[PDB]
Amino acid sequence: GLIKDIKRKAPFFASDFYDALNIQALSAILFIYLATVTNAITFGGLLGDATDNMQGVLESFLGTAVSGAIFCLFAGQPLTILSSTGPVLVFERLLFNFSKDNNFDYLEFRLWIGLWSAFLCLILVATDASFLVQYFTRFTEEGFSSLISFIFIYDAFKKMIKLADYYPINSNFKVGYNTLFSVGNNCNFVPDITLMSFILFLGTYTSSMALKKFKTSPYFPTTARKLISDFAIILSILIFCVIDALVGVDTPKLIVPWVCLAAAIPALLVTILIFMDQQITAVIVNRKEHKLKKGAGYHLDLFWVAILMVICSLMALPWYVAATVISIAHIDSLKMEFLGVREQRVTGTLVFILTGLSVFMAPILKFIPMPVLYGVFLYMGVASLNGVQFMDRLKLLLMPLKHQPDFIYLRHVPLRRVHLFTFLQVLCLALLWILKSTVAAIIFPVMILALVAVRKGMDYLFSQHDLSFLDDVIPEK
Amino acid sequence: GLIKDIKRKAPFFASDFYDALNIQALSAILFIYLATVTNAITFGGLLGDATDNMQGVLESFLGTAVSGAIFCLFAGQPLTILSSTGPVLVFERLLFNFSKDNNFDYLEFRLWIGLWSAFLCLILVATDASFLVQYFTRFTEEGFSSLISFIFIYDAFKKMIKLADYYPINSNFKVGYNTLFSVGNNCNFVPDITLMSFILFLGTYTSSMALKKFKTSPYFPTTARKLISDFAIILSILIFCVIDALVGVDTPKLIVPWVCLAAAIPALLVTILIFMDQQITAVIVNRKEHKLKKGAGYHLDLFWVAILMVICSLMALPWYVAATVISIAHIDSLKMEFLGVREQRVTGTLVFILTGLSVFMAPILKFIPMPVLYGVFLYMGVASLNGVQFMDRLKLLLMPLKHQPDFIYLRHVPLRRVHLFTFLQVLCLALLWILKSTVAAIIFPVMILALVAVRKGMDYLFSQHDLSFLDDVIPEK
Repeated sequence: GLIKDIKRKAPFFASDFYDALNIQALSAILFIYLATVTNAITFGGLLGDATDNMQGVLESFLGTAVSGAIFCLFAGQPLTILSSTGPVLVFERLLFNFSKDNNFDYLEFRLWIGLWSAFLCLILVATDASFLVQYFTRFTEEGFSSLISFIFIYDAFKKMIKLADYYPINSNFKVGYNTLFSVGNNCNFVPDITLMSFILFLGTYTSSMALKKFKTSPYFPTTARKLISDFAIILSILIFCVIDALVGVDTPKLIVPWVCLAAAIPALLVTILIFMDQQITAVIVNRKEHKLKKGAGYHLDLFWVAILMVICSLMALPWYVAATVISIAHIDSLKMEFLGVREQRVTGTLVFILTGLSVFMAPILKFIPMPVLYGVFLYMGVASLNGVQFMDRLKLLLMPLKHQPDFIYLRHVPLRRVHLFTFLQVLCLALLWILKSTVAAIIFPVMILALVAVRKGMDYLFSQHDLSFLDDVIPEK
Repeated sequence: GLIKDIKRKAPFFASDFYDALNIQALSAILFIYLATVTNAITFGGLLGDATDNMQGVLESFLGTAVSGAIFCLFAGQPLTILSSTGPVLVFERLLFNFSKDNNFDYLEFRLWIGLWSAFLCLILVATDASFLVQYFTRFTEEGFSSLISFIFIYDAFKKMIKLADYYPINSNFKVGYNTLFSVGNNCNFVPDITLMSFILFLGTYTSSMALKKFKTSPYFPTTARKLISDFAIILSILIFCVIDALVGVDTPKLIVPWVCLAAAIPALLVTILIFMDQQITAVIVNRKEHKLKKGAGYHLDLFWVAILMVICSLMALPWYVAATVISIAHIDSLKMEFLGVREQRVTGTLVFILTGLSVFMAPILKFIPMPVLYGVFLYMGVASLNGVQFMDRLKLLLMPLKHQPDFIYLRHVPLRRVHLFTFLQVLCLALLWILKSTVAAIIFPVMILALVAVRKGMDYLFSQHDLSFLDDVIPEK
């Protein structure tokens, strides 16, 4: 079982905490704190349909406070961050309407939804959770990484067109006094927030992507160039924090404070997706490209999420599976120069402690504008697909032929097969995009099992292949 | 005289017009048309203090219509563009106040100001106009090129802080009906133009500088990449033209339609600066870096500006000396790949014909926003100091030492002298900056003769020098 997994993760606990005093370890904490407290508040409104008051503190903060805290001590590379996700949210919209017809119970119904689903998860940690060596082999693991990035980028722009529809421009001026507002007439709609917002938003993407490319620019000293190429995101929030302060217009800103066996069959459903989400939020984090790691825990974290599932279910707290875009944005920061990454254990868990400090003099977090935080979402989206192999060939359709690729000797004669392979890979994303639009994400791995099905169709046209995992840069000499 | 100069410029007239059918020759016309009709309208307001009605057409358009037209047929590399400039404008503020105490004559006084100044210019074309080989030798000709660029960039930002002070933000909202405007109360000041304006302005600089750097990016076909890297500026105006159209807020936009001998001594003054402006707006355009040119006319253009001086003086039209930033932005466009530039004669003179077409269905030029045209000023400012030598060393103070310079063997042992030389060159710009602030630009070459004076002070610390002209890239092998 997980005893063979906990045996190799055990002799590293003292080696990690004394590896966490570096300066850039401070960078990733207050960055991802700003990401997580944004990702907490942006789902607290969406989940705020069902669970309305229930406490003198909003439960989505205290939920993600303890759930990552007990996780990211050590959980089999705890570089991953637990938070809430897409499919669990849309399921609870369904389950609230499935319990809107008064099946005697709603929240206590969710208990026996949550309790037996952990029990099914405790059977799955006992039997086997290992699908790596024949299912997720370098196709449809970028093919999901490069699709959940495209949703998270598209979720960024959607959260501002909703902002633009909440702050509508009058678009009729230069005359003067004809747009008085007053239960009034003709002018009950705001000016000049949304035009300010796209300055901050497009700025802090163009700022943050500039200071990361600043690392190669020679026009500053090197040992300070590394210090600015790692504090890049946080002061890009600070620069546009005070530009919001100088320009006296406001904006949205952060503001922080028979029953049982019928509950078996939806617990049969949620233990599928929470299981299936955990692997693909792990196999992209494992990622042999991220060189010189110090362990790979697949069972105990899946055992860890079952432990926190019953304490979240008992206290009416939302179920929390590992992240996919924030974790690959986490471990972007924690790396030297390639020469390995890290194994920092406190940076993964200080971010939940500072999340646990709910107020932390909340006026110090009140004058951060909300649209600058959508920009650092769009930076984490675009930078999440940096090192994937699939983008290096989707930008090869547009690349004319008399140019240089990377790998040698095995696809230089089938040049046309490259253009055929990625077009097949682009083709399956369009299926998964439009099935995400309908109600088919609650059955979540059906866009993964059908996604890995065409990997078996690839076996009918076979040759030598460097289209396989554990092999990213090969010098051959 | 100029007979030896007109003798070599004569055997090229038929060679130029048949050299003007290329596609990128169309690019530079409608770009610089948009620059010149902006530079006409932006001085027509400033000169609009004195000459108020005087015609059913604004005289600043028809002024720059004919004055570049008869010039840029052929005038000794007519790549330069005539327009109005700084020092002539501030002189006419002085002369209007010098004639505000009713010295019997204002406009007809300017006749005998203009007429004898041309007569003094006709003596100076007869005697000698050749100061090259001992005064403007690669120091203080970048030293003026890299200073008039810094004024033109600083003039761009100043024209929007004036725009921001004309459209002031209320900066007090989210409540609602407390800011009614009504001879009213508390709300007689506009919203949401100036926040729109900095989107267009910073955008069309970041857009235009991106599409010029697009030329090296492989992710598009090459023979279309050259077509987009030369239409870069004009459609960057078009892209942000329609973004202004979609976003329904307006902005400022383009909207086009005893006496004699006392007049000797100011005509003694203006024939200094108009003479002195012409050389430094020519020696930066001559520029042996711009390889493989086909002539160098120094006398006949100075004879040409005297011809148009009397027709401008007779019709009450402003005096028009050659440009310094637009001309180096002109000949940026007209170049192949380095491999020479051009000798196009119609592109320099079609731009005044289209300027001469004043209306040209002026509603087709009415919905171009004025703040996108300040952006293409700031692009022409920053790109004017591209190839200067002085910026390549002012960005060497910030460059730490274990790095690569360009030239070999003569300043690699005096590394410290490089840091001393440019600091001396930075020092004289600060003198010229603060003397430009006071009333010392009307005596304009006193910041040039004192500028070339420290070139003689350089002779006391002499060695071998590659700090000299006609020598820019040297392979030495």
